Amino acid sequence: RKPPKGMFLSQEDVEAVSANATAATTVLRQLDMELVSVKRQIQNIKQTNSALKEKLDGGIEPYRLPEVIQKCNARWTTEEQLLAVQAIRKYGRDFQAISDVIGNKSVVQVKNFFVNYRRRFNIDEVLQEWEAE
Amino acid sequence: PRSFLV
Amino acid sequence: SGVEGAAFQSRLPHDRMTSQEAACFPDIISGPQQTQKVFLFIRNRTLQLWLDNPKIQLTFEATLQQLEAPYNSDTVLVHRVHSYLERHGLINFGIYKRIKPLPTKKTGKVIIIGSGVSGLAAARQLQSFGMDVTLLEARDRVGGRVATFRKGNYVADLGAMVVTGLGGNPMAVVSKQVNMELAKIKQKCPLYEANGQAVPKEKDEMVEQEFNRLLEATSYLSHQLDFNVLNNKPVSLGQALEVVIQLQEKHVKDEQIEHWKKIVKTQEELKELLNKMVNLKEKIKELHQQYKEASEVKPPRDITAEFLVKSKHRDLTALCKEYDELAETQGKLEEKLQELEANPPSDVYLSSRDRQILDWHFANLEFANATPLSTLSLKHWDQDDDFEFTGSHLTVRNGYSCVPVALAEGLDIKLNTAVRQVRYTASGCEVIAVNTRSTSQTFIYKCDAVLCTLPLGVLKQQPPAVQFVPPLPEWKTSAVQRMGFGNLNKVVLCFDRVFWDPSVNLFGHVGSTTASRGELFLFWNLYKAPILLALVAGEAAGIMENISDDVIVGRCLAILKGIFGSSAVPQPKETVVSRWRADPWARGSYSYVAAGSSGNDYDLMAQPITPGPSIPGAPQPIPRLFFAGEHTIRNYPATVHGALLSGLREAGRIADQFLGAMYTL
Ligand SMILES: Cc1cc2nc3c(=O)[nH]c(=O)nc-3n(C[C@H](O)[C@H](O)[C@H](O)COP(=O)(O)OP(=O)(O)OC[C@H]3O[C@@H](n4cnc5c(N)ncnc54)[C@H](O)[C@@H]3O)c2cc1C
Repeated sequence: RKPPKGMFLSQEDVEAVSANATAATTVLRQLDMELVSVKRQIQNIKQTNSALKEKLDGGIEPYRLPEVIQKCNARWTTEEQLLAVQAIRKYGRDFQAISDVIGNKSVVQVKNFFVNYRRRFNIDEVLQEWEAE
Repeated sequence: PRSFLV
Repeated sequence: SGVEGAAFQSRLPHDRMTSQEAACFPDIISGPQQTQKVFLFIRNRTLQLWLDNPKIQLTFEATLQQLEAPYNSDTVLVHRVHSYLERHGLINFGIYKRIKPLPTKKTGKVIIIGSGVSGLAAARQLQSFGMDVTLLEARDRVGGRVATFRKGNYVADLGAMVVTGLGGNPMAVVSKQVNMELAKIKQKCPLYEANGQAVPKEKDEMVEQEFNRLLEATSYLSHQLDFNVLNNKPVSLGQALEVVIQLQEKHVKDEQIEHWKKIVKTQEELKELLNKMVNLKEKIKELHQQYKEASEVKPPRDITAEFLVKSKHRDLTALCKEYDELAETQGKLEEKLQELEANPPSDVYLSSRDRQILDWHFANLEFANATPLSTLSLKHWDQDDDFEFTGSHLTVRNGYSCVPVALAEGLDIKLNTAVRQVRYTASGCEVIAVNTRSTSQTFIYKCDAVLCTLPLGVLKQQPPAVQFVPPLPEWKTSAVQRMGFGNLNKVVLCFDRVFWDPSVNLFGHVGSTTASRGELFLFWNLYKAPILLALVAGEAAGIMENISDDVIVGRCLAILKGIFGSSAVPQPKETVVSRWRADPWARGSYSYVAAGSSGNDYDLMAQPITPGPSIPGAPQPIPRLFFAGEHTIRNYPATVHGALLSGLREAGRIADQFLGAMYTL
């Protein structure tokens, strides 16, 4: 029903190797060349990646900004309201980004702000101006 | 034949 | 066992009637199931009796004497059974004490060509049935392909050597009748490479395992895939082995290719990530400078200037978040590449050192079939498998010749008598022979029947060594050409001292090339005296025949020195080298199922020849020309027991023809 273990013999493979007088060595050469072709392609991309790794040397260490551990607040200072209006203009509906720009407002408070100061800060106009970009 | 196989 | 074991020992199913039995007892096998079981018991019990004591004749009287009810109630059934078993050499064959001294006068006359085992076996049977029998032997000795070298205390077989198990072997009976010293063969066979160094148990076991697996693979190719014809030519075993090896070398490459293909896919996936990381570290580098410039506007600042600082701060930490998640991915893929590159698939299928040790295993097979594997039939080379005996193989320690010589006792054997022509006609036969010494001194033999046990190689001779008048029919001659007759040689080395491992019966030698794998590839230590026996097989067998004894013994010592020490191997006192293909009375060693042949050809060979009538319009004549021999027995070819049985077979068929079958009624 099946070949022995560690022995590979498919109907197609037999026909391919016995197709002619030297189809045997032909098939084994095409795979010998395919192996060289793929082996040098490895070293090429290994060389390419080796160069790209040296350009990433140092990491992003001289570019990290320290942690600001500020605590959340309920009161909207005139300053914080103004930061918000500008954050909407630059980020749109991304409530997470806006929350980070302000620093002391939760993602839900940001959403509350959108409804609370809707008419006073013309948030409709501010959002449609954002869509123009 | 196979029989003689050492 | 008991009664059922006797049936097995006689190569018969204990609980079923054979085709031959159906012919002789058609009343029983077509009759009720009850009668059949009575028949079977009678048959089996009679066999047991003969087997339990094979050194005396078993008569009908003695048989009936030791039967129970209702098995001894029907005495004509018992008589029919006994006669049948006696006729076909199942009981009372070989060398036994005869109770009723031979019939006073003989009936019918048979000439038997050749006094090999098959000839001798048949002769004894025909004489047992009271017929005039004369054997014509070209050699100055009996036994033919059972040859035994004897000189001083040295005893070594140049021909047949091994009893291939006693379980169902007729030779088991013969060995109880003749003083045969049967010694078991120890399976272990240490190999030694060209240099003289032993092959480590690591390789030894894992090359042999591959060999056995390569064979099973060819069987799969043959039966399951039906790979049996290639460009009209029938596929050989050698062809199929090459095809299998190639496909195994192919798979090795297929594995390697898709392994490195796994590497490039990950390596090229890593390439894309590194580009993304470089482009992000570039934008981070820029964004930091912008945030820095924004913080140069010292407080107090208006809200847009404040927003700019806060904005660029958020934007930077967002891009720092991304880069760290990409450095996370980089670490995972970078070790996933150390994973795949750490465990590569197989480098090669077999090395040059491996392929040489595998060639020894091919040589072994080439010895067993006495032929290059390129000649064996893929489909049928092993067709006689199912009929192999049980038990360990043995060697005849006192020389195999002891058997033919024992069989030759009390028989009219004309030695040095080379049959030149066989003439057979409706009224009878004449055989024309000559004296091998003075070839002009001619003999003529008139007989009712000729039994031809000429070796297949002889029958193959071109131009014919024996002429048939009239010529043998197309169906017979085609069978002769189709069939394979192989070759295998032995080198006998007689020393004054045992320098080999006494507990090791046989040790191999691995040749340098495929072309010379058969050349002195195996050595036998079997005998009482210090004798080493070296085989020449495969393609090497035929070529070593054109080389002188000195050179052959040379290469033998060379090898043995390399294994045991260049000073531990003395000069051989006596040496013999067989040349079976050269031998005109053999023209080879034994038969093999050649590509384009089958087991059915062996049957064709056993089929007798019936001449045309003298007067046209006269009744269909009696069969006159009969064939026995190793090449006629489909289920036991190329062996002694096979020959033995073929002889018994024809003797039965001949006696049935000329003395009549009294047991069929
Ligand atoms: C090297 C070797 C090793 C073997 N080892 C084994 C083994 O281990 N086990 C095993 O079971 N079998 C073995 N065999 C096979 C076995 O020996 C034979 O199958 C068997 O002996 C053949 O018997 P036969 O009667 O059919 O042929 P033969 O024994 O050859 O009988 C035929 C006879 O006819 C004679 N003859 C030929 N031409 C003429 C003529 N023109 N006129 C008159 N007579 C003629 C021959 O001289 C010969 O005596 C081996 C064979 C060889 C060659």
